[PDB]
Amino acid sequence: MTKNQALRAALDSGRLFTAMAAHNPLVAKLAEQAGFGGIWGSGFELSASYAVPDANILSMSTHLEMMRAIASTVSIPLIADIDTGFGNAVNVHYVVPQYEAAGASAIVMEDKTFPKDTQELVRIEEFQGKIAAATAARADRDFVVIARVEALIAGLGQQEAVRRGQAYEEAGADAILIHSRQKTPDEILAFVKSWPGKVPLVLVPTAYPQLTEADIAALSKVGIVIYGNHAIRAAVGAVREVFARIRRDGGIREVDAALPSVKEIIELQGDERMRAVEARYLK
Amino acid sequence: MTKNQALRAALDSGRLFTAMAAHNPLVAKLAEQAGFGGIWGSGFELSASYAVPDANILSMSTHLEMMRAIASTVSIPLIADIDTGFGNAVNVHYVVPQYEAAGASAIVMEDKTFPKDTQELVRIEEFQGKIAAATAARADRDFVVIARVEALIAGLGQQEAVRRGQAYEEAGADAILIHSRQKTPDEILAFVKSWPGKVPLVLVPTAYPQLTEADIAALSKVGIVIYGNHAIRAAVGAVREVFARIRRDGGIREVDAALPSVKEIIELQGDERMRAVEARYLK
Amino acid sequence: MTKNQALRAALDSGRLFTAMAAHNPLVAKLAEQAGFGGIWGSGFELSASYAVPDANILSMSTHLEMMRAIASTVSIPLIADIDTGFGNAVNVHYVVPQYEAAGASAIVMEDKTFPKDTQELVRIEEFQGKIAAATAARADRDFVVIARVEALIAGLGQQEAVRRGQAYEEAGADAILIHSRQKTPDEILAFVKSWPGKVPLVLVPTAYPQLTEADIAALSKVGIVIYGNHAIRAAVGAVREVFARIRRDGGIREVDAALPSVKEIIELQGDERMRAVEARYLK
Amino acid sequence: MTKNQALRAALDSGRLFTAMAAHNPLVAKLAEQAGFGGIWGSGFELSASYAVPDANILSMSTHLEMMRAIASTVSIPLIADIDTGFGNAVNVHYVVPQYEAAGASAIVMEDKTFPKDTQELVRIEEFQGKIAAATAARADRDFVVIARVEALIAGLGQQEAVRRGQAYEEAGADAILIHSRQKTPDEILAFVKSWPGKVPLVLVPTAYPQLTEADIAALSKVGIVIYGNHAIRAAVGAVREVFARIRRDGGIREVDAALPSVKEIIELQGDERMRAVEARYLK
Ligand SMILES: O[C@@H]1[C@@H](O)[C@@H](O)OC[C@H]1O
Ligand SMILES: O[C@@H]1[C@@H](O)[C@@H](O)OC[C@H]1O
Ligand SMILES: O[C@@H]1[C@@H](O)[C@@H](O)OC[C@H]1O
Ligand SMILES: O[C@@H]1[C@@H](O)[C@@H](O)OC[C@H]1O
Ligand SMILES: O=C([O-])C(=O)[O-]
Ligand SMILES: O=C([O-])C(=O)[O-]
Ligand SMILES: O=C([O-])C(=O)[O-]
Ligand SMILES: O=C([O-])C(=O)[O-]
Ligand SMILES: [Cl-]
Ligand SMILES: [Cl-]
Ligand SMILES: [Cl-]
Ligand SMILES: [Cl-]
Ligand SMILES: [Mg+2]
Ligand SMILES: [Mg+2]
Ligand SMILES: [Mg+2]
Ligand SMILES: [Mg+2]
Ligand code: NA
Ligand code: NA
Ligand code: NA
Ligand code: NA
Repeated sequence: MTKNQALRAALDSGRLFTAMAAHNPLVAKLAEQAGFGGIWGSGFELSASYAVPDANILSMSTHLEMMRAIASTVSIPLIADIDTGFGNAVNVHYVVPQYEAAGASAIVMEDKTFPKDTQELVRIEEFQGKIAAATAARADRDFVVIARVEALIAGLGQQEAVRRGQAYEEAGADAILIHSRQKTPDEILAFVKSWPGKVPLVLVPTAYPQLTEADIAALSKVGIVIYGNHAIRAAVGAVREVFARIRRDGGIREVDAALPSVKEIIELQGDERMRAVEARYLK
Repeated sequence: MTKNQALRAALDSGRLFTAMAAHNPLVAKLAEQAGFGGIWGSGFELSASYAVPDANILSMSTHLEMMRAIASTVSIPLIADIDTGFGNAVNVHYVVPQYEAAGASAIVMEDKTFPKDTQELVRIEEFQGKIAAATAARADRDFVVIARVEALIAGLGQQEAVRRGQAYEEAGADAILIHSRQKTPDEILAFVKSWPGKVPLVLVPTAYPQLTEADIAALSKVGIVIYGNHAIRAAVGAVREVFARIRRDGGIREVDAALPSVKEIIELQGDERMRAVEARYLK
Repeated sequence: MTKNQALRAALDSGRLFTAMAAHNPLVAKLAEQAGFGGIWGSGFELSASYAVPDANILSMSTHLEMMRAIASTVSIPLIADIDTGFGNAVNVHYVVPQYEAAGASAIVMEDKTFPKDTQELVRIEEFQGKIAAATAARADRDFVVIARVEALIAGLGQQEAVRRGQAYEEAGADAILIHSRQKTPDEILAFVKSWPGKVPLVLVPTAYPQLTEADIAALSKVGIVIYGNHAIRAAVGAVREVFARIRRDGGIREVDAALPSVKEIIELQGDERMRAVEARYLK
Repeated sequence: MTKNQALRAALDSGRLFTAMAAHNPLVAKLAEQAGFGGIWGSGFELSASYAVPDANILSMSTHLEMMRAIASTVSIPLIADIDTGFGNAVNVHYVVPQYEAAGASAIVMEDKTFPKDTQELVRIEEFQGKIAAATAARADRDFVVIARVEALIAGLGQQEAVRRGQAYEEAGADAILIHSRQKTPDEILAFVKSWPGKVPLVLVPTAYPQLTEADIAALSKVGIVIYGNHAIRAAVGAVREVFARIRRDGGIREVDAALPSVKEIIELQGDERMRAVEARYLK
């Protein structure tokens, strides 16, 4: 079963699929080993690892090559964040095939205008055209196109958010990712209740840690839950703490015992496989 | 004062310079903020972040571009690990100028043969030629060339290790990095005592957490101490733990409070600077 | 004298500076050897060499790395085509320092909106902000910022074209590149006559081969003439012809004599330098 | 029929397959349009386009990404030059899957030692192990592994050249590429006559333009003829000539008529396809 079939099977079966953010292949491997359903190739986490704002500063190829390296490391589906498609429908058309060829099983594209000005969203018809270009360019029909509706964030209201969602589904979107920045999950939950479309919803509840997977499973219309930036946050917290301890203690004497050993990193690099290759082919 | 002058000033002054491993620019920024003297652009940490063995599997350009991204983020000197120079003296000659142009203040090159066979080290004269090619290719004489002696690891003994160190210094090496895999730091300390050369020594005491910076400062001949892989180890430990907690709890309800906030990552991405640029130029 | 000083000296002296398009470093080296004043790092020629449309399909990093490779090969100034700045003023701010660090002595940025819709140009004030962000981000004040006015191409008329030119110069543009698609050079020449600003003009007269350098030197207000796509055209013509001859003749028997020899390519690769490095450092 | 099946079908059918060198996708497209059977992703042509010696100076990723861009442009098989495998059998194992995933239908790997010293070839058994690692790592059994024997160039004689060829075929090589630097094709033809193996031979007769395809078809044992560097030579000759004419004439007045038009380059960039995408999806 291909990774694309696996993703599709999850969406079609009604199971709740979980995806975790990853800013490099090692983190993606740890996510797979932890049991998540898929990897989220987050633009926010990649730009954060590079210490640059998440505002289309990183090159498209830096993200695309990272997607390729992650997909060649894990056996679970990869969902790629392609922001606004790096341009208009023509750019979308040329970019989607490269993400599919890099091994991603899905892309997430949002309806925000690019670049930011001093409208917040692109016209409904313009975005429908971008979604249609994405589904036209894919080679494997199992490849998934997810349209991200930013109407709530833009402060446009629930009625406009549902209208865009329905228009994107009409254009060929396989799932709709709806996002909220409200303090409470009231807004998001009201959208889910009102959602009239046939395709599944995708939530990124980073702003609402109180919404557990059990709470989300209770929402039959949601097919995917994404943990949007927890890997980079976990890494920053531990690195910052270990660096401060080394500088306070003037060394690694107290900190070494608590860290994973060098041998554990070498195993995560796939040393066992390398050992078999060396044993059978280094002659 | 340029980063290269800063590094040189540290070596020449007699202060003990500390450098921390970094596998991406964010980690490098956290190292700078923590107070380390320099960043170590570790090939072991970069290959580990890609989940591939540290055996010249990653492309030279993947490491070189990472060095460029780290140097454009931090204000402290960057020491680049270039393994065996990606070839012979001709390759060294073409590669060193690219690392210098990427912003690194020093390179570390070791005398192991490449690629591994089924001798362990290259001939003394061959390596002298590689060091000479490195110092000939550098543009800024302040740029530092560090020769890494692997004779102890190769099991060749102390006398051969000192002989190579002296031969590399004669060829132009600005510092000698000596490494041991022995369980106890006895071997390393005996080498330091016996070292007759004029240039400073560089230690990577990952195998001896008991050797503190105070213990190393007591070794007048050592000018640099490098923490070789603690960033990737710290990151792996926290990521693996947070991923397991999310999967055990079926969500981020218990884990979110402990993590650095999204706002802290956005500040680390340099949002303040981005805010000034937006305020003054988005019109 | 730095490449940036060289460019500046040309602009300030009143000499007419010539720049030739190059899609790779070899072509750039041939341009230098032929005697041109500078290299034009054409987005049209790079996208053509990749067989993709010149419509922001290539990644910014593919062009930036090509600029780096060209600047490390030639000793004459490189003028980089950065299209619309890969975004708004914030993107311009983050991108310009990378082009300067790659070795380019100037960038050319145009006032077209990106991406294309189904207004043609961005507002005058928005572009002024992008030019100001570019000149604020440069480190070396000798680095040159050239603003390309597309008002004539957009069919907006001469009065609006001059107004934008003056507004961009007010925002800090060091030169104004004005372009025409009219069949005859009447439109372009009328703009030059009317130009009231103090900075030099830049012409890309690809559409008017009848306008010679002597004709352009006669235009005191023009400081740079760029040959926009002749390298890729020359290469396509000869390659296509040699390929057809080989397939017609069933071999290279008739064609080999006319081609430059393998020895000539090896010299262009800088074999002599490589021979000195081998002789002095391979030991 | 996949590109790999197409290549295999050519080798198995007994037809003589022709492959032309290409240093970028545009040249590769022109080769396809001219009628060649396949593209040769020459390391010599790519390093020449970058104005650097063909001595493993370019990064492996620079060549691999170029292979990816060429394969996504042409519909005919691509044969990738991977030099000595970028290391030993372990490196070969990690590299081959990346070339296959980039779209190449075959790789060519030679038995020279890397890097050059002050033996010329690696031991027969070491190379057999590298070939075995290559055929073990490929996913599609149709993917072709070509072993290049440099024994004649090394001055080791015909008997040793045939012995290596047979040993590499025993290790799994699908074809043997044999090369000569002798002035006359006597040496090469004698090798072909003596060749006792079952797999086809591959010739790169750049040094013998007198050996036509008809002469090679007459050699039943040769299954592929590669034109090794004619694209870069043709391009250099025309570019150098057009640049000299522009500088002599002080303009493009005399040269423009002879060049392919801008409209022809735009068609080669695939503008027609872009026009359909714009018409159907830009809304
Ligand atoms: O080879 C893969 C292994 O590394 C892991 O990810 O589990 C599934 C496999 O297909
Ligand atoms: O701009 C730099 C700042 O970001 C930090 O790293 O401290 C020193 C500065 O030069
Ligand atoms: O080294 C350079 C040489 O290669 C050429 O381009 O002419 C000027 C020099 O600075
Ligand atoms: O789409 C391809 C076309 O562009 C050309 O190369 O011929 C064969 C096709 O498969
Ligand atoms: O980048 C992300 O993680 C996102 O878009 O949610
Ligand atoms: O890669 C490293 O960190 C090293 O070489 O010590
Ligand atoms: O790309 C070019 O050559 C241009 O913009 O003129
Ligand atoms: O690089 C080449 O073209 C070769 O190896 O023949
Ligand atoms: Cl990372
Ligand atoms: Cl990374
Ligand atoms: Cl090219
Ligand atoms: Cl190229
Ligand atoms: Mg994102
Ligand atoms: Mg290392
Ligand atoms: Mg352009
Ligand atoms: Mg080659
Ligand atoms: Na990263
Ligand atoms: Na990394
Ligand atoms: Na090119
Ligand atoms: Na090229």
